[PDB]
Amino acid sequence: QIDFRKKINWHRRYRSPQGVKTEHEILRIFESDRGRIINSPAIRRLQQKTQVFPLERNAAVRTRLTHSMEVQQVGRYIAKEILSRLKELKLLEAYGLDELTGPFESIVEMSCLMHDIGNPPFGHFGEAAINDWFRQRLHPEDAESQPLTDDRCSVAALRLRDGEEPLNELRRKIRQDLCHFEGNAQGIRLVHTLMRMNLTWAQVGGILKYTRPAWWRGETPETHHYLMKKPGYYLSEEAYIARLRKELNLALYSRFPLTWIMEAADDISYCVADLEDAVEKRIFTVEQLYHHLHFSLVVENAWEKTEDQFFMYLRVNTLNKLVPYAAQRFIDNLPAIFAGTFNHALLESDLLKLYKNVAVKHVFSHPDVERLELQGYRVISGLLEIYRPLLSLSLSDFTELVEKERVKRFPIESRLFHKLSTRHRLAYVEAVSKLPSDSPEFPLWEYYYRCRLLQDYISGMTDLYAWDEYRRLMAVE
Amino acid sequence: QIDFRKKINWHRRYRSPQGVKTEHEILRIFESDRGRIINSPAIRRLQQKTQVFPLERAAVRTRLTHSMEVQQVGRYIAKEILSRLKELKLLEAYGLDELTGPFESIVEMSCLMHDIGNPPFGHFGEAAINDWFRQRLHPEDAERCSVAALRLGEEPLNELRRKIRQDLCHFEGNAQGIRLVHTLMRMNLTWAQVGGILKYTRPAWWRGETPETHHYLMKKPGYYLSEEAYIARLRKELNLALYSRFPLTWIMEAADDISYCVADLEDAVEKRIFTVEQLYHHLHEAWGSLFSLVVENAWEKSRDQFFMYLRVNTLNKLVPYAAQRFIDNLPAIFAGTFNHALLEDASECSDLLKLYKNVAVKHVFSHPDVERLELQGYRVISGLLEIYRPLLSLSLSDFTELVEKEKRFPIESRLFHKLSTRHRLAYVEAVSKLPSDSPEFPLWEYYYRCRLLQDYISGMTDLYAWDEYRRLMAV
Ligand SMILES: Nc1nc2c(ncn2[C@@H]2O[C@H](COP(=O)(O)OP(=O)(O)OP(=O)(O)O)[C@@H](O)[C@H]2O)c(=O)[nH]1
Ligand SMILES: Nc1nc2c(ncn2[C@@H]2O[C@H](COP(=O)(O)OP(=O)(O)OP(=O)(O)O)[C@@H](O)[C@H]2O)c(=O)[nH]1
Ligand SMILES: [Mn+2]
Ligand SMILES: [Mn+2]
Repeated sequence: QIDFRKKINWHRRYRSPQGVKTEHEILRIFESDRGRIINSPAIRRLQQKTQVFPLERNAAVRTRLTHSMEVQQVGRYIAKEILSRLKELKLLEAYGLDELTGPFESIVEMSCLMHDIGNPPFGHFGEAAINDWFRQRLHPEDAESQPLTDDRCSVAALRLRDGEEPLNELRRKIRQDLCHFEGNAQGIRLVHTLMRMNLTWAQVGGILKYTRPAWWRGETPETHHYLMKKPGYYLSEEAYIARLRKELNLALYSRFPLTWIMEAADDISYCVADLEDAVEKRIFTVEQLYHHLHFSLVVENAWEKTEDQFFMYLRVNTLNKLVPYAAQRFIDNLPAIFAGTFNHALLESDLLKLYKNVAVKHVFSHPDVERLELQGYRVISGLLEIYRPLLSLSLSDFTELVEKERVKRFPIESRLFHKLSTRHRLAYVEAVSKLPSDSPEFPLWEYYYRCRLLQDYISGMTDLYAWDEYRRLMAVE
Repeated sequence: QIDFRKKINWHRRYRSPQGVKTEHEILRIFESDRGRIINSPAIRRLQQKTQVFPLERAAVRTRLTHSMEVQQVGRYIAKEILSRLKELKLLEAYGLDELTGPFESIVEMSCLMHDIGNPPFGHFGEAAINDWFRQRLHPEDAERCSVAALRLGEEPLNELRRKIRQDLCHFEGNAQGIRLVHTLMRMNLTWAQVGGILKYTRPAWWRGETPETHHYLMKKPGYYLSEEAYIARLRKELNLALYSRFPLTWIMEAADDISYCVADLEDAVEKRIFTVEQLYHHLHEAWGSLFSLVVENAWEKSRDQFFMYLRVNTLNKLVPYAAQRFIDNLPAIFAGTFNHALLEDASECSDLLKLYKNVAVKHVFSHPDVERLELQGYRVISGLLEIYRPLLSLSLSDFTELVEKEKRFPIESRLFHKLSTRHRLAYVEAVSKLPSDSPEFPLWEYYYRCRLLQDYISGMTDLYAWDEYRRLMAV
């Protein structure tokens, strides 16, 4: 049976609120989360990360922040609709939402704002660059089978030792997980291990969009084929997610009920924003666009009601038709959505597919846009190659470097090690300290956390900072 | 007597929603406003406009990130006012039982839009505009003016000259915000939403000494001579007395007062002007009291942890105080006549903020880098104005000819085209309305032509204004 008291969990991991709390008391807990997220540097960093078009000095353009802000509005509208409908259906009290009314819309809003928090500089091409670079170091293709003699993996510790070990399973997991960087998973890593935000279990649940472990090697089960689409969390966060699952009464590979809303909100916001920016950047006129789109109720109607006015009314019409649909879909499939087992999105739609198609054919295909995707990949690929010496080091050597911060045998490695943000470096120390040194899997775990350290640093950079750092360290600035 | 149904007005200026509406129907009206504002280019432009420190390559606050943080304080205050009103059983009594959401939504959007009308280099962009216009049409004399039409034998027409001369030298971001949401952006927001962004009630053209009764509300200019008619309708629509403020503005104001410096001290430590320790010391220098309760308490938890707990403590003391102040003075606040802020001087609470202001003034705003940017900004805007001076130099017939057939004026034409269509349209729209036969027609035209230029400049982002200066300087 459906009881949102069981899902909207107002407890925290560390220094947790306990006891019996008033409707107001619980409200203030969730309002504290809002403050944490809004005043977070991780969120301020988004105004420097780019959405589609590069950041200009004529930049009426959207950034990851302005877009995330617009998604937050869609999410609010959807949640507000789900609740207004549930109230009309007299189900609000029946589902336990009568007192958790505000936290419900607040969780959705903050999950929307945070939905792009772990994306790396250059987005899909920053992801590409990281995975491709790590793939060429520790070949995960080789670990799927039995320990091969020509194991291409360069990391001596991570090479599969010849029919000898179940320790080989850790190697498989480490090799695959490190080649499966995903912004979604990095977001969980970031909110927990890195930013140490200490959000409520319910708030963290909302940003777990996928349930596939990064290290996953097989083909996802038919039952959860959709929820396991992309990796949702890393091998480092395995334990955290395992508690989150317990705290939110989630089955294995089940999603948090509210995530379907943030997802739907994201689906609506996807292109419409970027077509508005394409007209601004002058790729085409509002007229030219109306032609490529060429349904009557949304697009034609908005054209009749010039530049800002068309998009203001395209957005309105789109929302006024899609928001109620998503809200209805959610209520209609609430049993499965509640269990976290529902294997579809709220909009599984043709109107959105139309916007996607026009944007793909005439905006994401633009030479300027495709030349930043090429450049971005070069930058991140370069950056990784610059810090390669840290991963090249032996455990004893790297350990020595972490201990007496400045080492004389390694001048370059020391200097590069200091470049890494203290927040990430701390997380390494903290994680590696927890492991038992005597353990045979200790060197395997250390290398994993050392790689994770580097991935954390790079993904943590803003688009511009990564570009600068590349040019500075290339000795061209 | 206090009935928020009368103040939370969900009607629009153009193609207005009409009739009897469900709680849900009214909700969707106010949610449409949110969408309009959030997806507005005027709001996206804020991430390019600077709050204190220059825009670097990143963790620093821009006008947008700050406005976003104010929005949170405003939400917290409004949410408190409503939780308290509910406990007092007054929610139904004040008509707020159904307008519960629009109440917190109006506060939130008025917070995001406080700063929207601010020109490129803030108080220095304001400075540059007013000083430039002051040296053209001397308003001191109307209580030297180069504009032949605007120079004062006799005439009551002279009163328009006085109004035009003072109004043009009294550019204010707050007033520009009203101009921008109405005439320029043409956002078609609800009357209630517009009410929330009218922070001051003084007409820009005002020359006298503000009446003692409204001395505070008339602190700075709240609206221009061009928006006179608009405000007159807004006043009617929101049942506001002359020079009275919208009830909810006191909340956005209080939210703004709290957010003021704390943000910038956090950024000063980031930019490495001082250490958290150095800061704790200067705060001590400036003063079991509120001080121990907020600052000392936050330092103990830490020795980001310091600022996280400074913010929390500050808010947990100030938010309920503001909420209480608002409920306590609700009759006057509702009438719009209340002549104080929610956190006014006397209070120990106000003194905590004054402390943050003092530390930031002495060690942050006084920073050479900060001051360099201020000097530079003034130079840019001053320069930019001087670049477009030829448009204001033109005779009415000549300028009119230019607006019509978009040859004798190559430079003026080209400069006229540089002006954003949105502002140029607003000029045409405004000047078209005026009766040509009228003797005050040339006076009105010049006013709108000047307003056109002020709109263009203030409309620029910090960076765009800097670029445009260097481009037009042929560098
Ligand atoms: N430059 C560029 N941008 C794109 C392209 N396709 C989509 N986008 C934009 O980039 C984003 C890509 O969306 P997703 O792939 O869903 O990104 P995401 O939501 O973080 O990924 P998921 O969370 O896994 O869905 C969208 O928000 C679009 O604005 C493309 O081919 N090129
Ligand atoms: N660079 C700089 N920034 C300052 C200084 N004093 C204040 N600020 C910043 O400017 C912001 C706004 O200051 P105000 O001009 O008083 O307020 P406002 O938001 O423009 O609105 P009103 O007071 O209603 O006109 C503060 O929150 C600070 O971030 C200063 O001397 N230099
Ligand atoms: Mn997105
Ligand atoms: Mn301010």
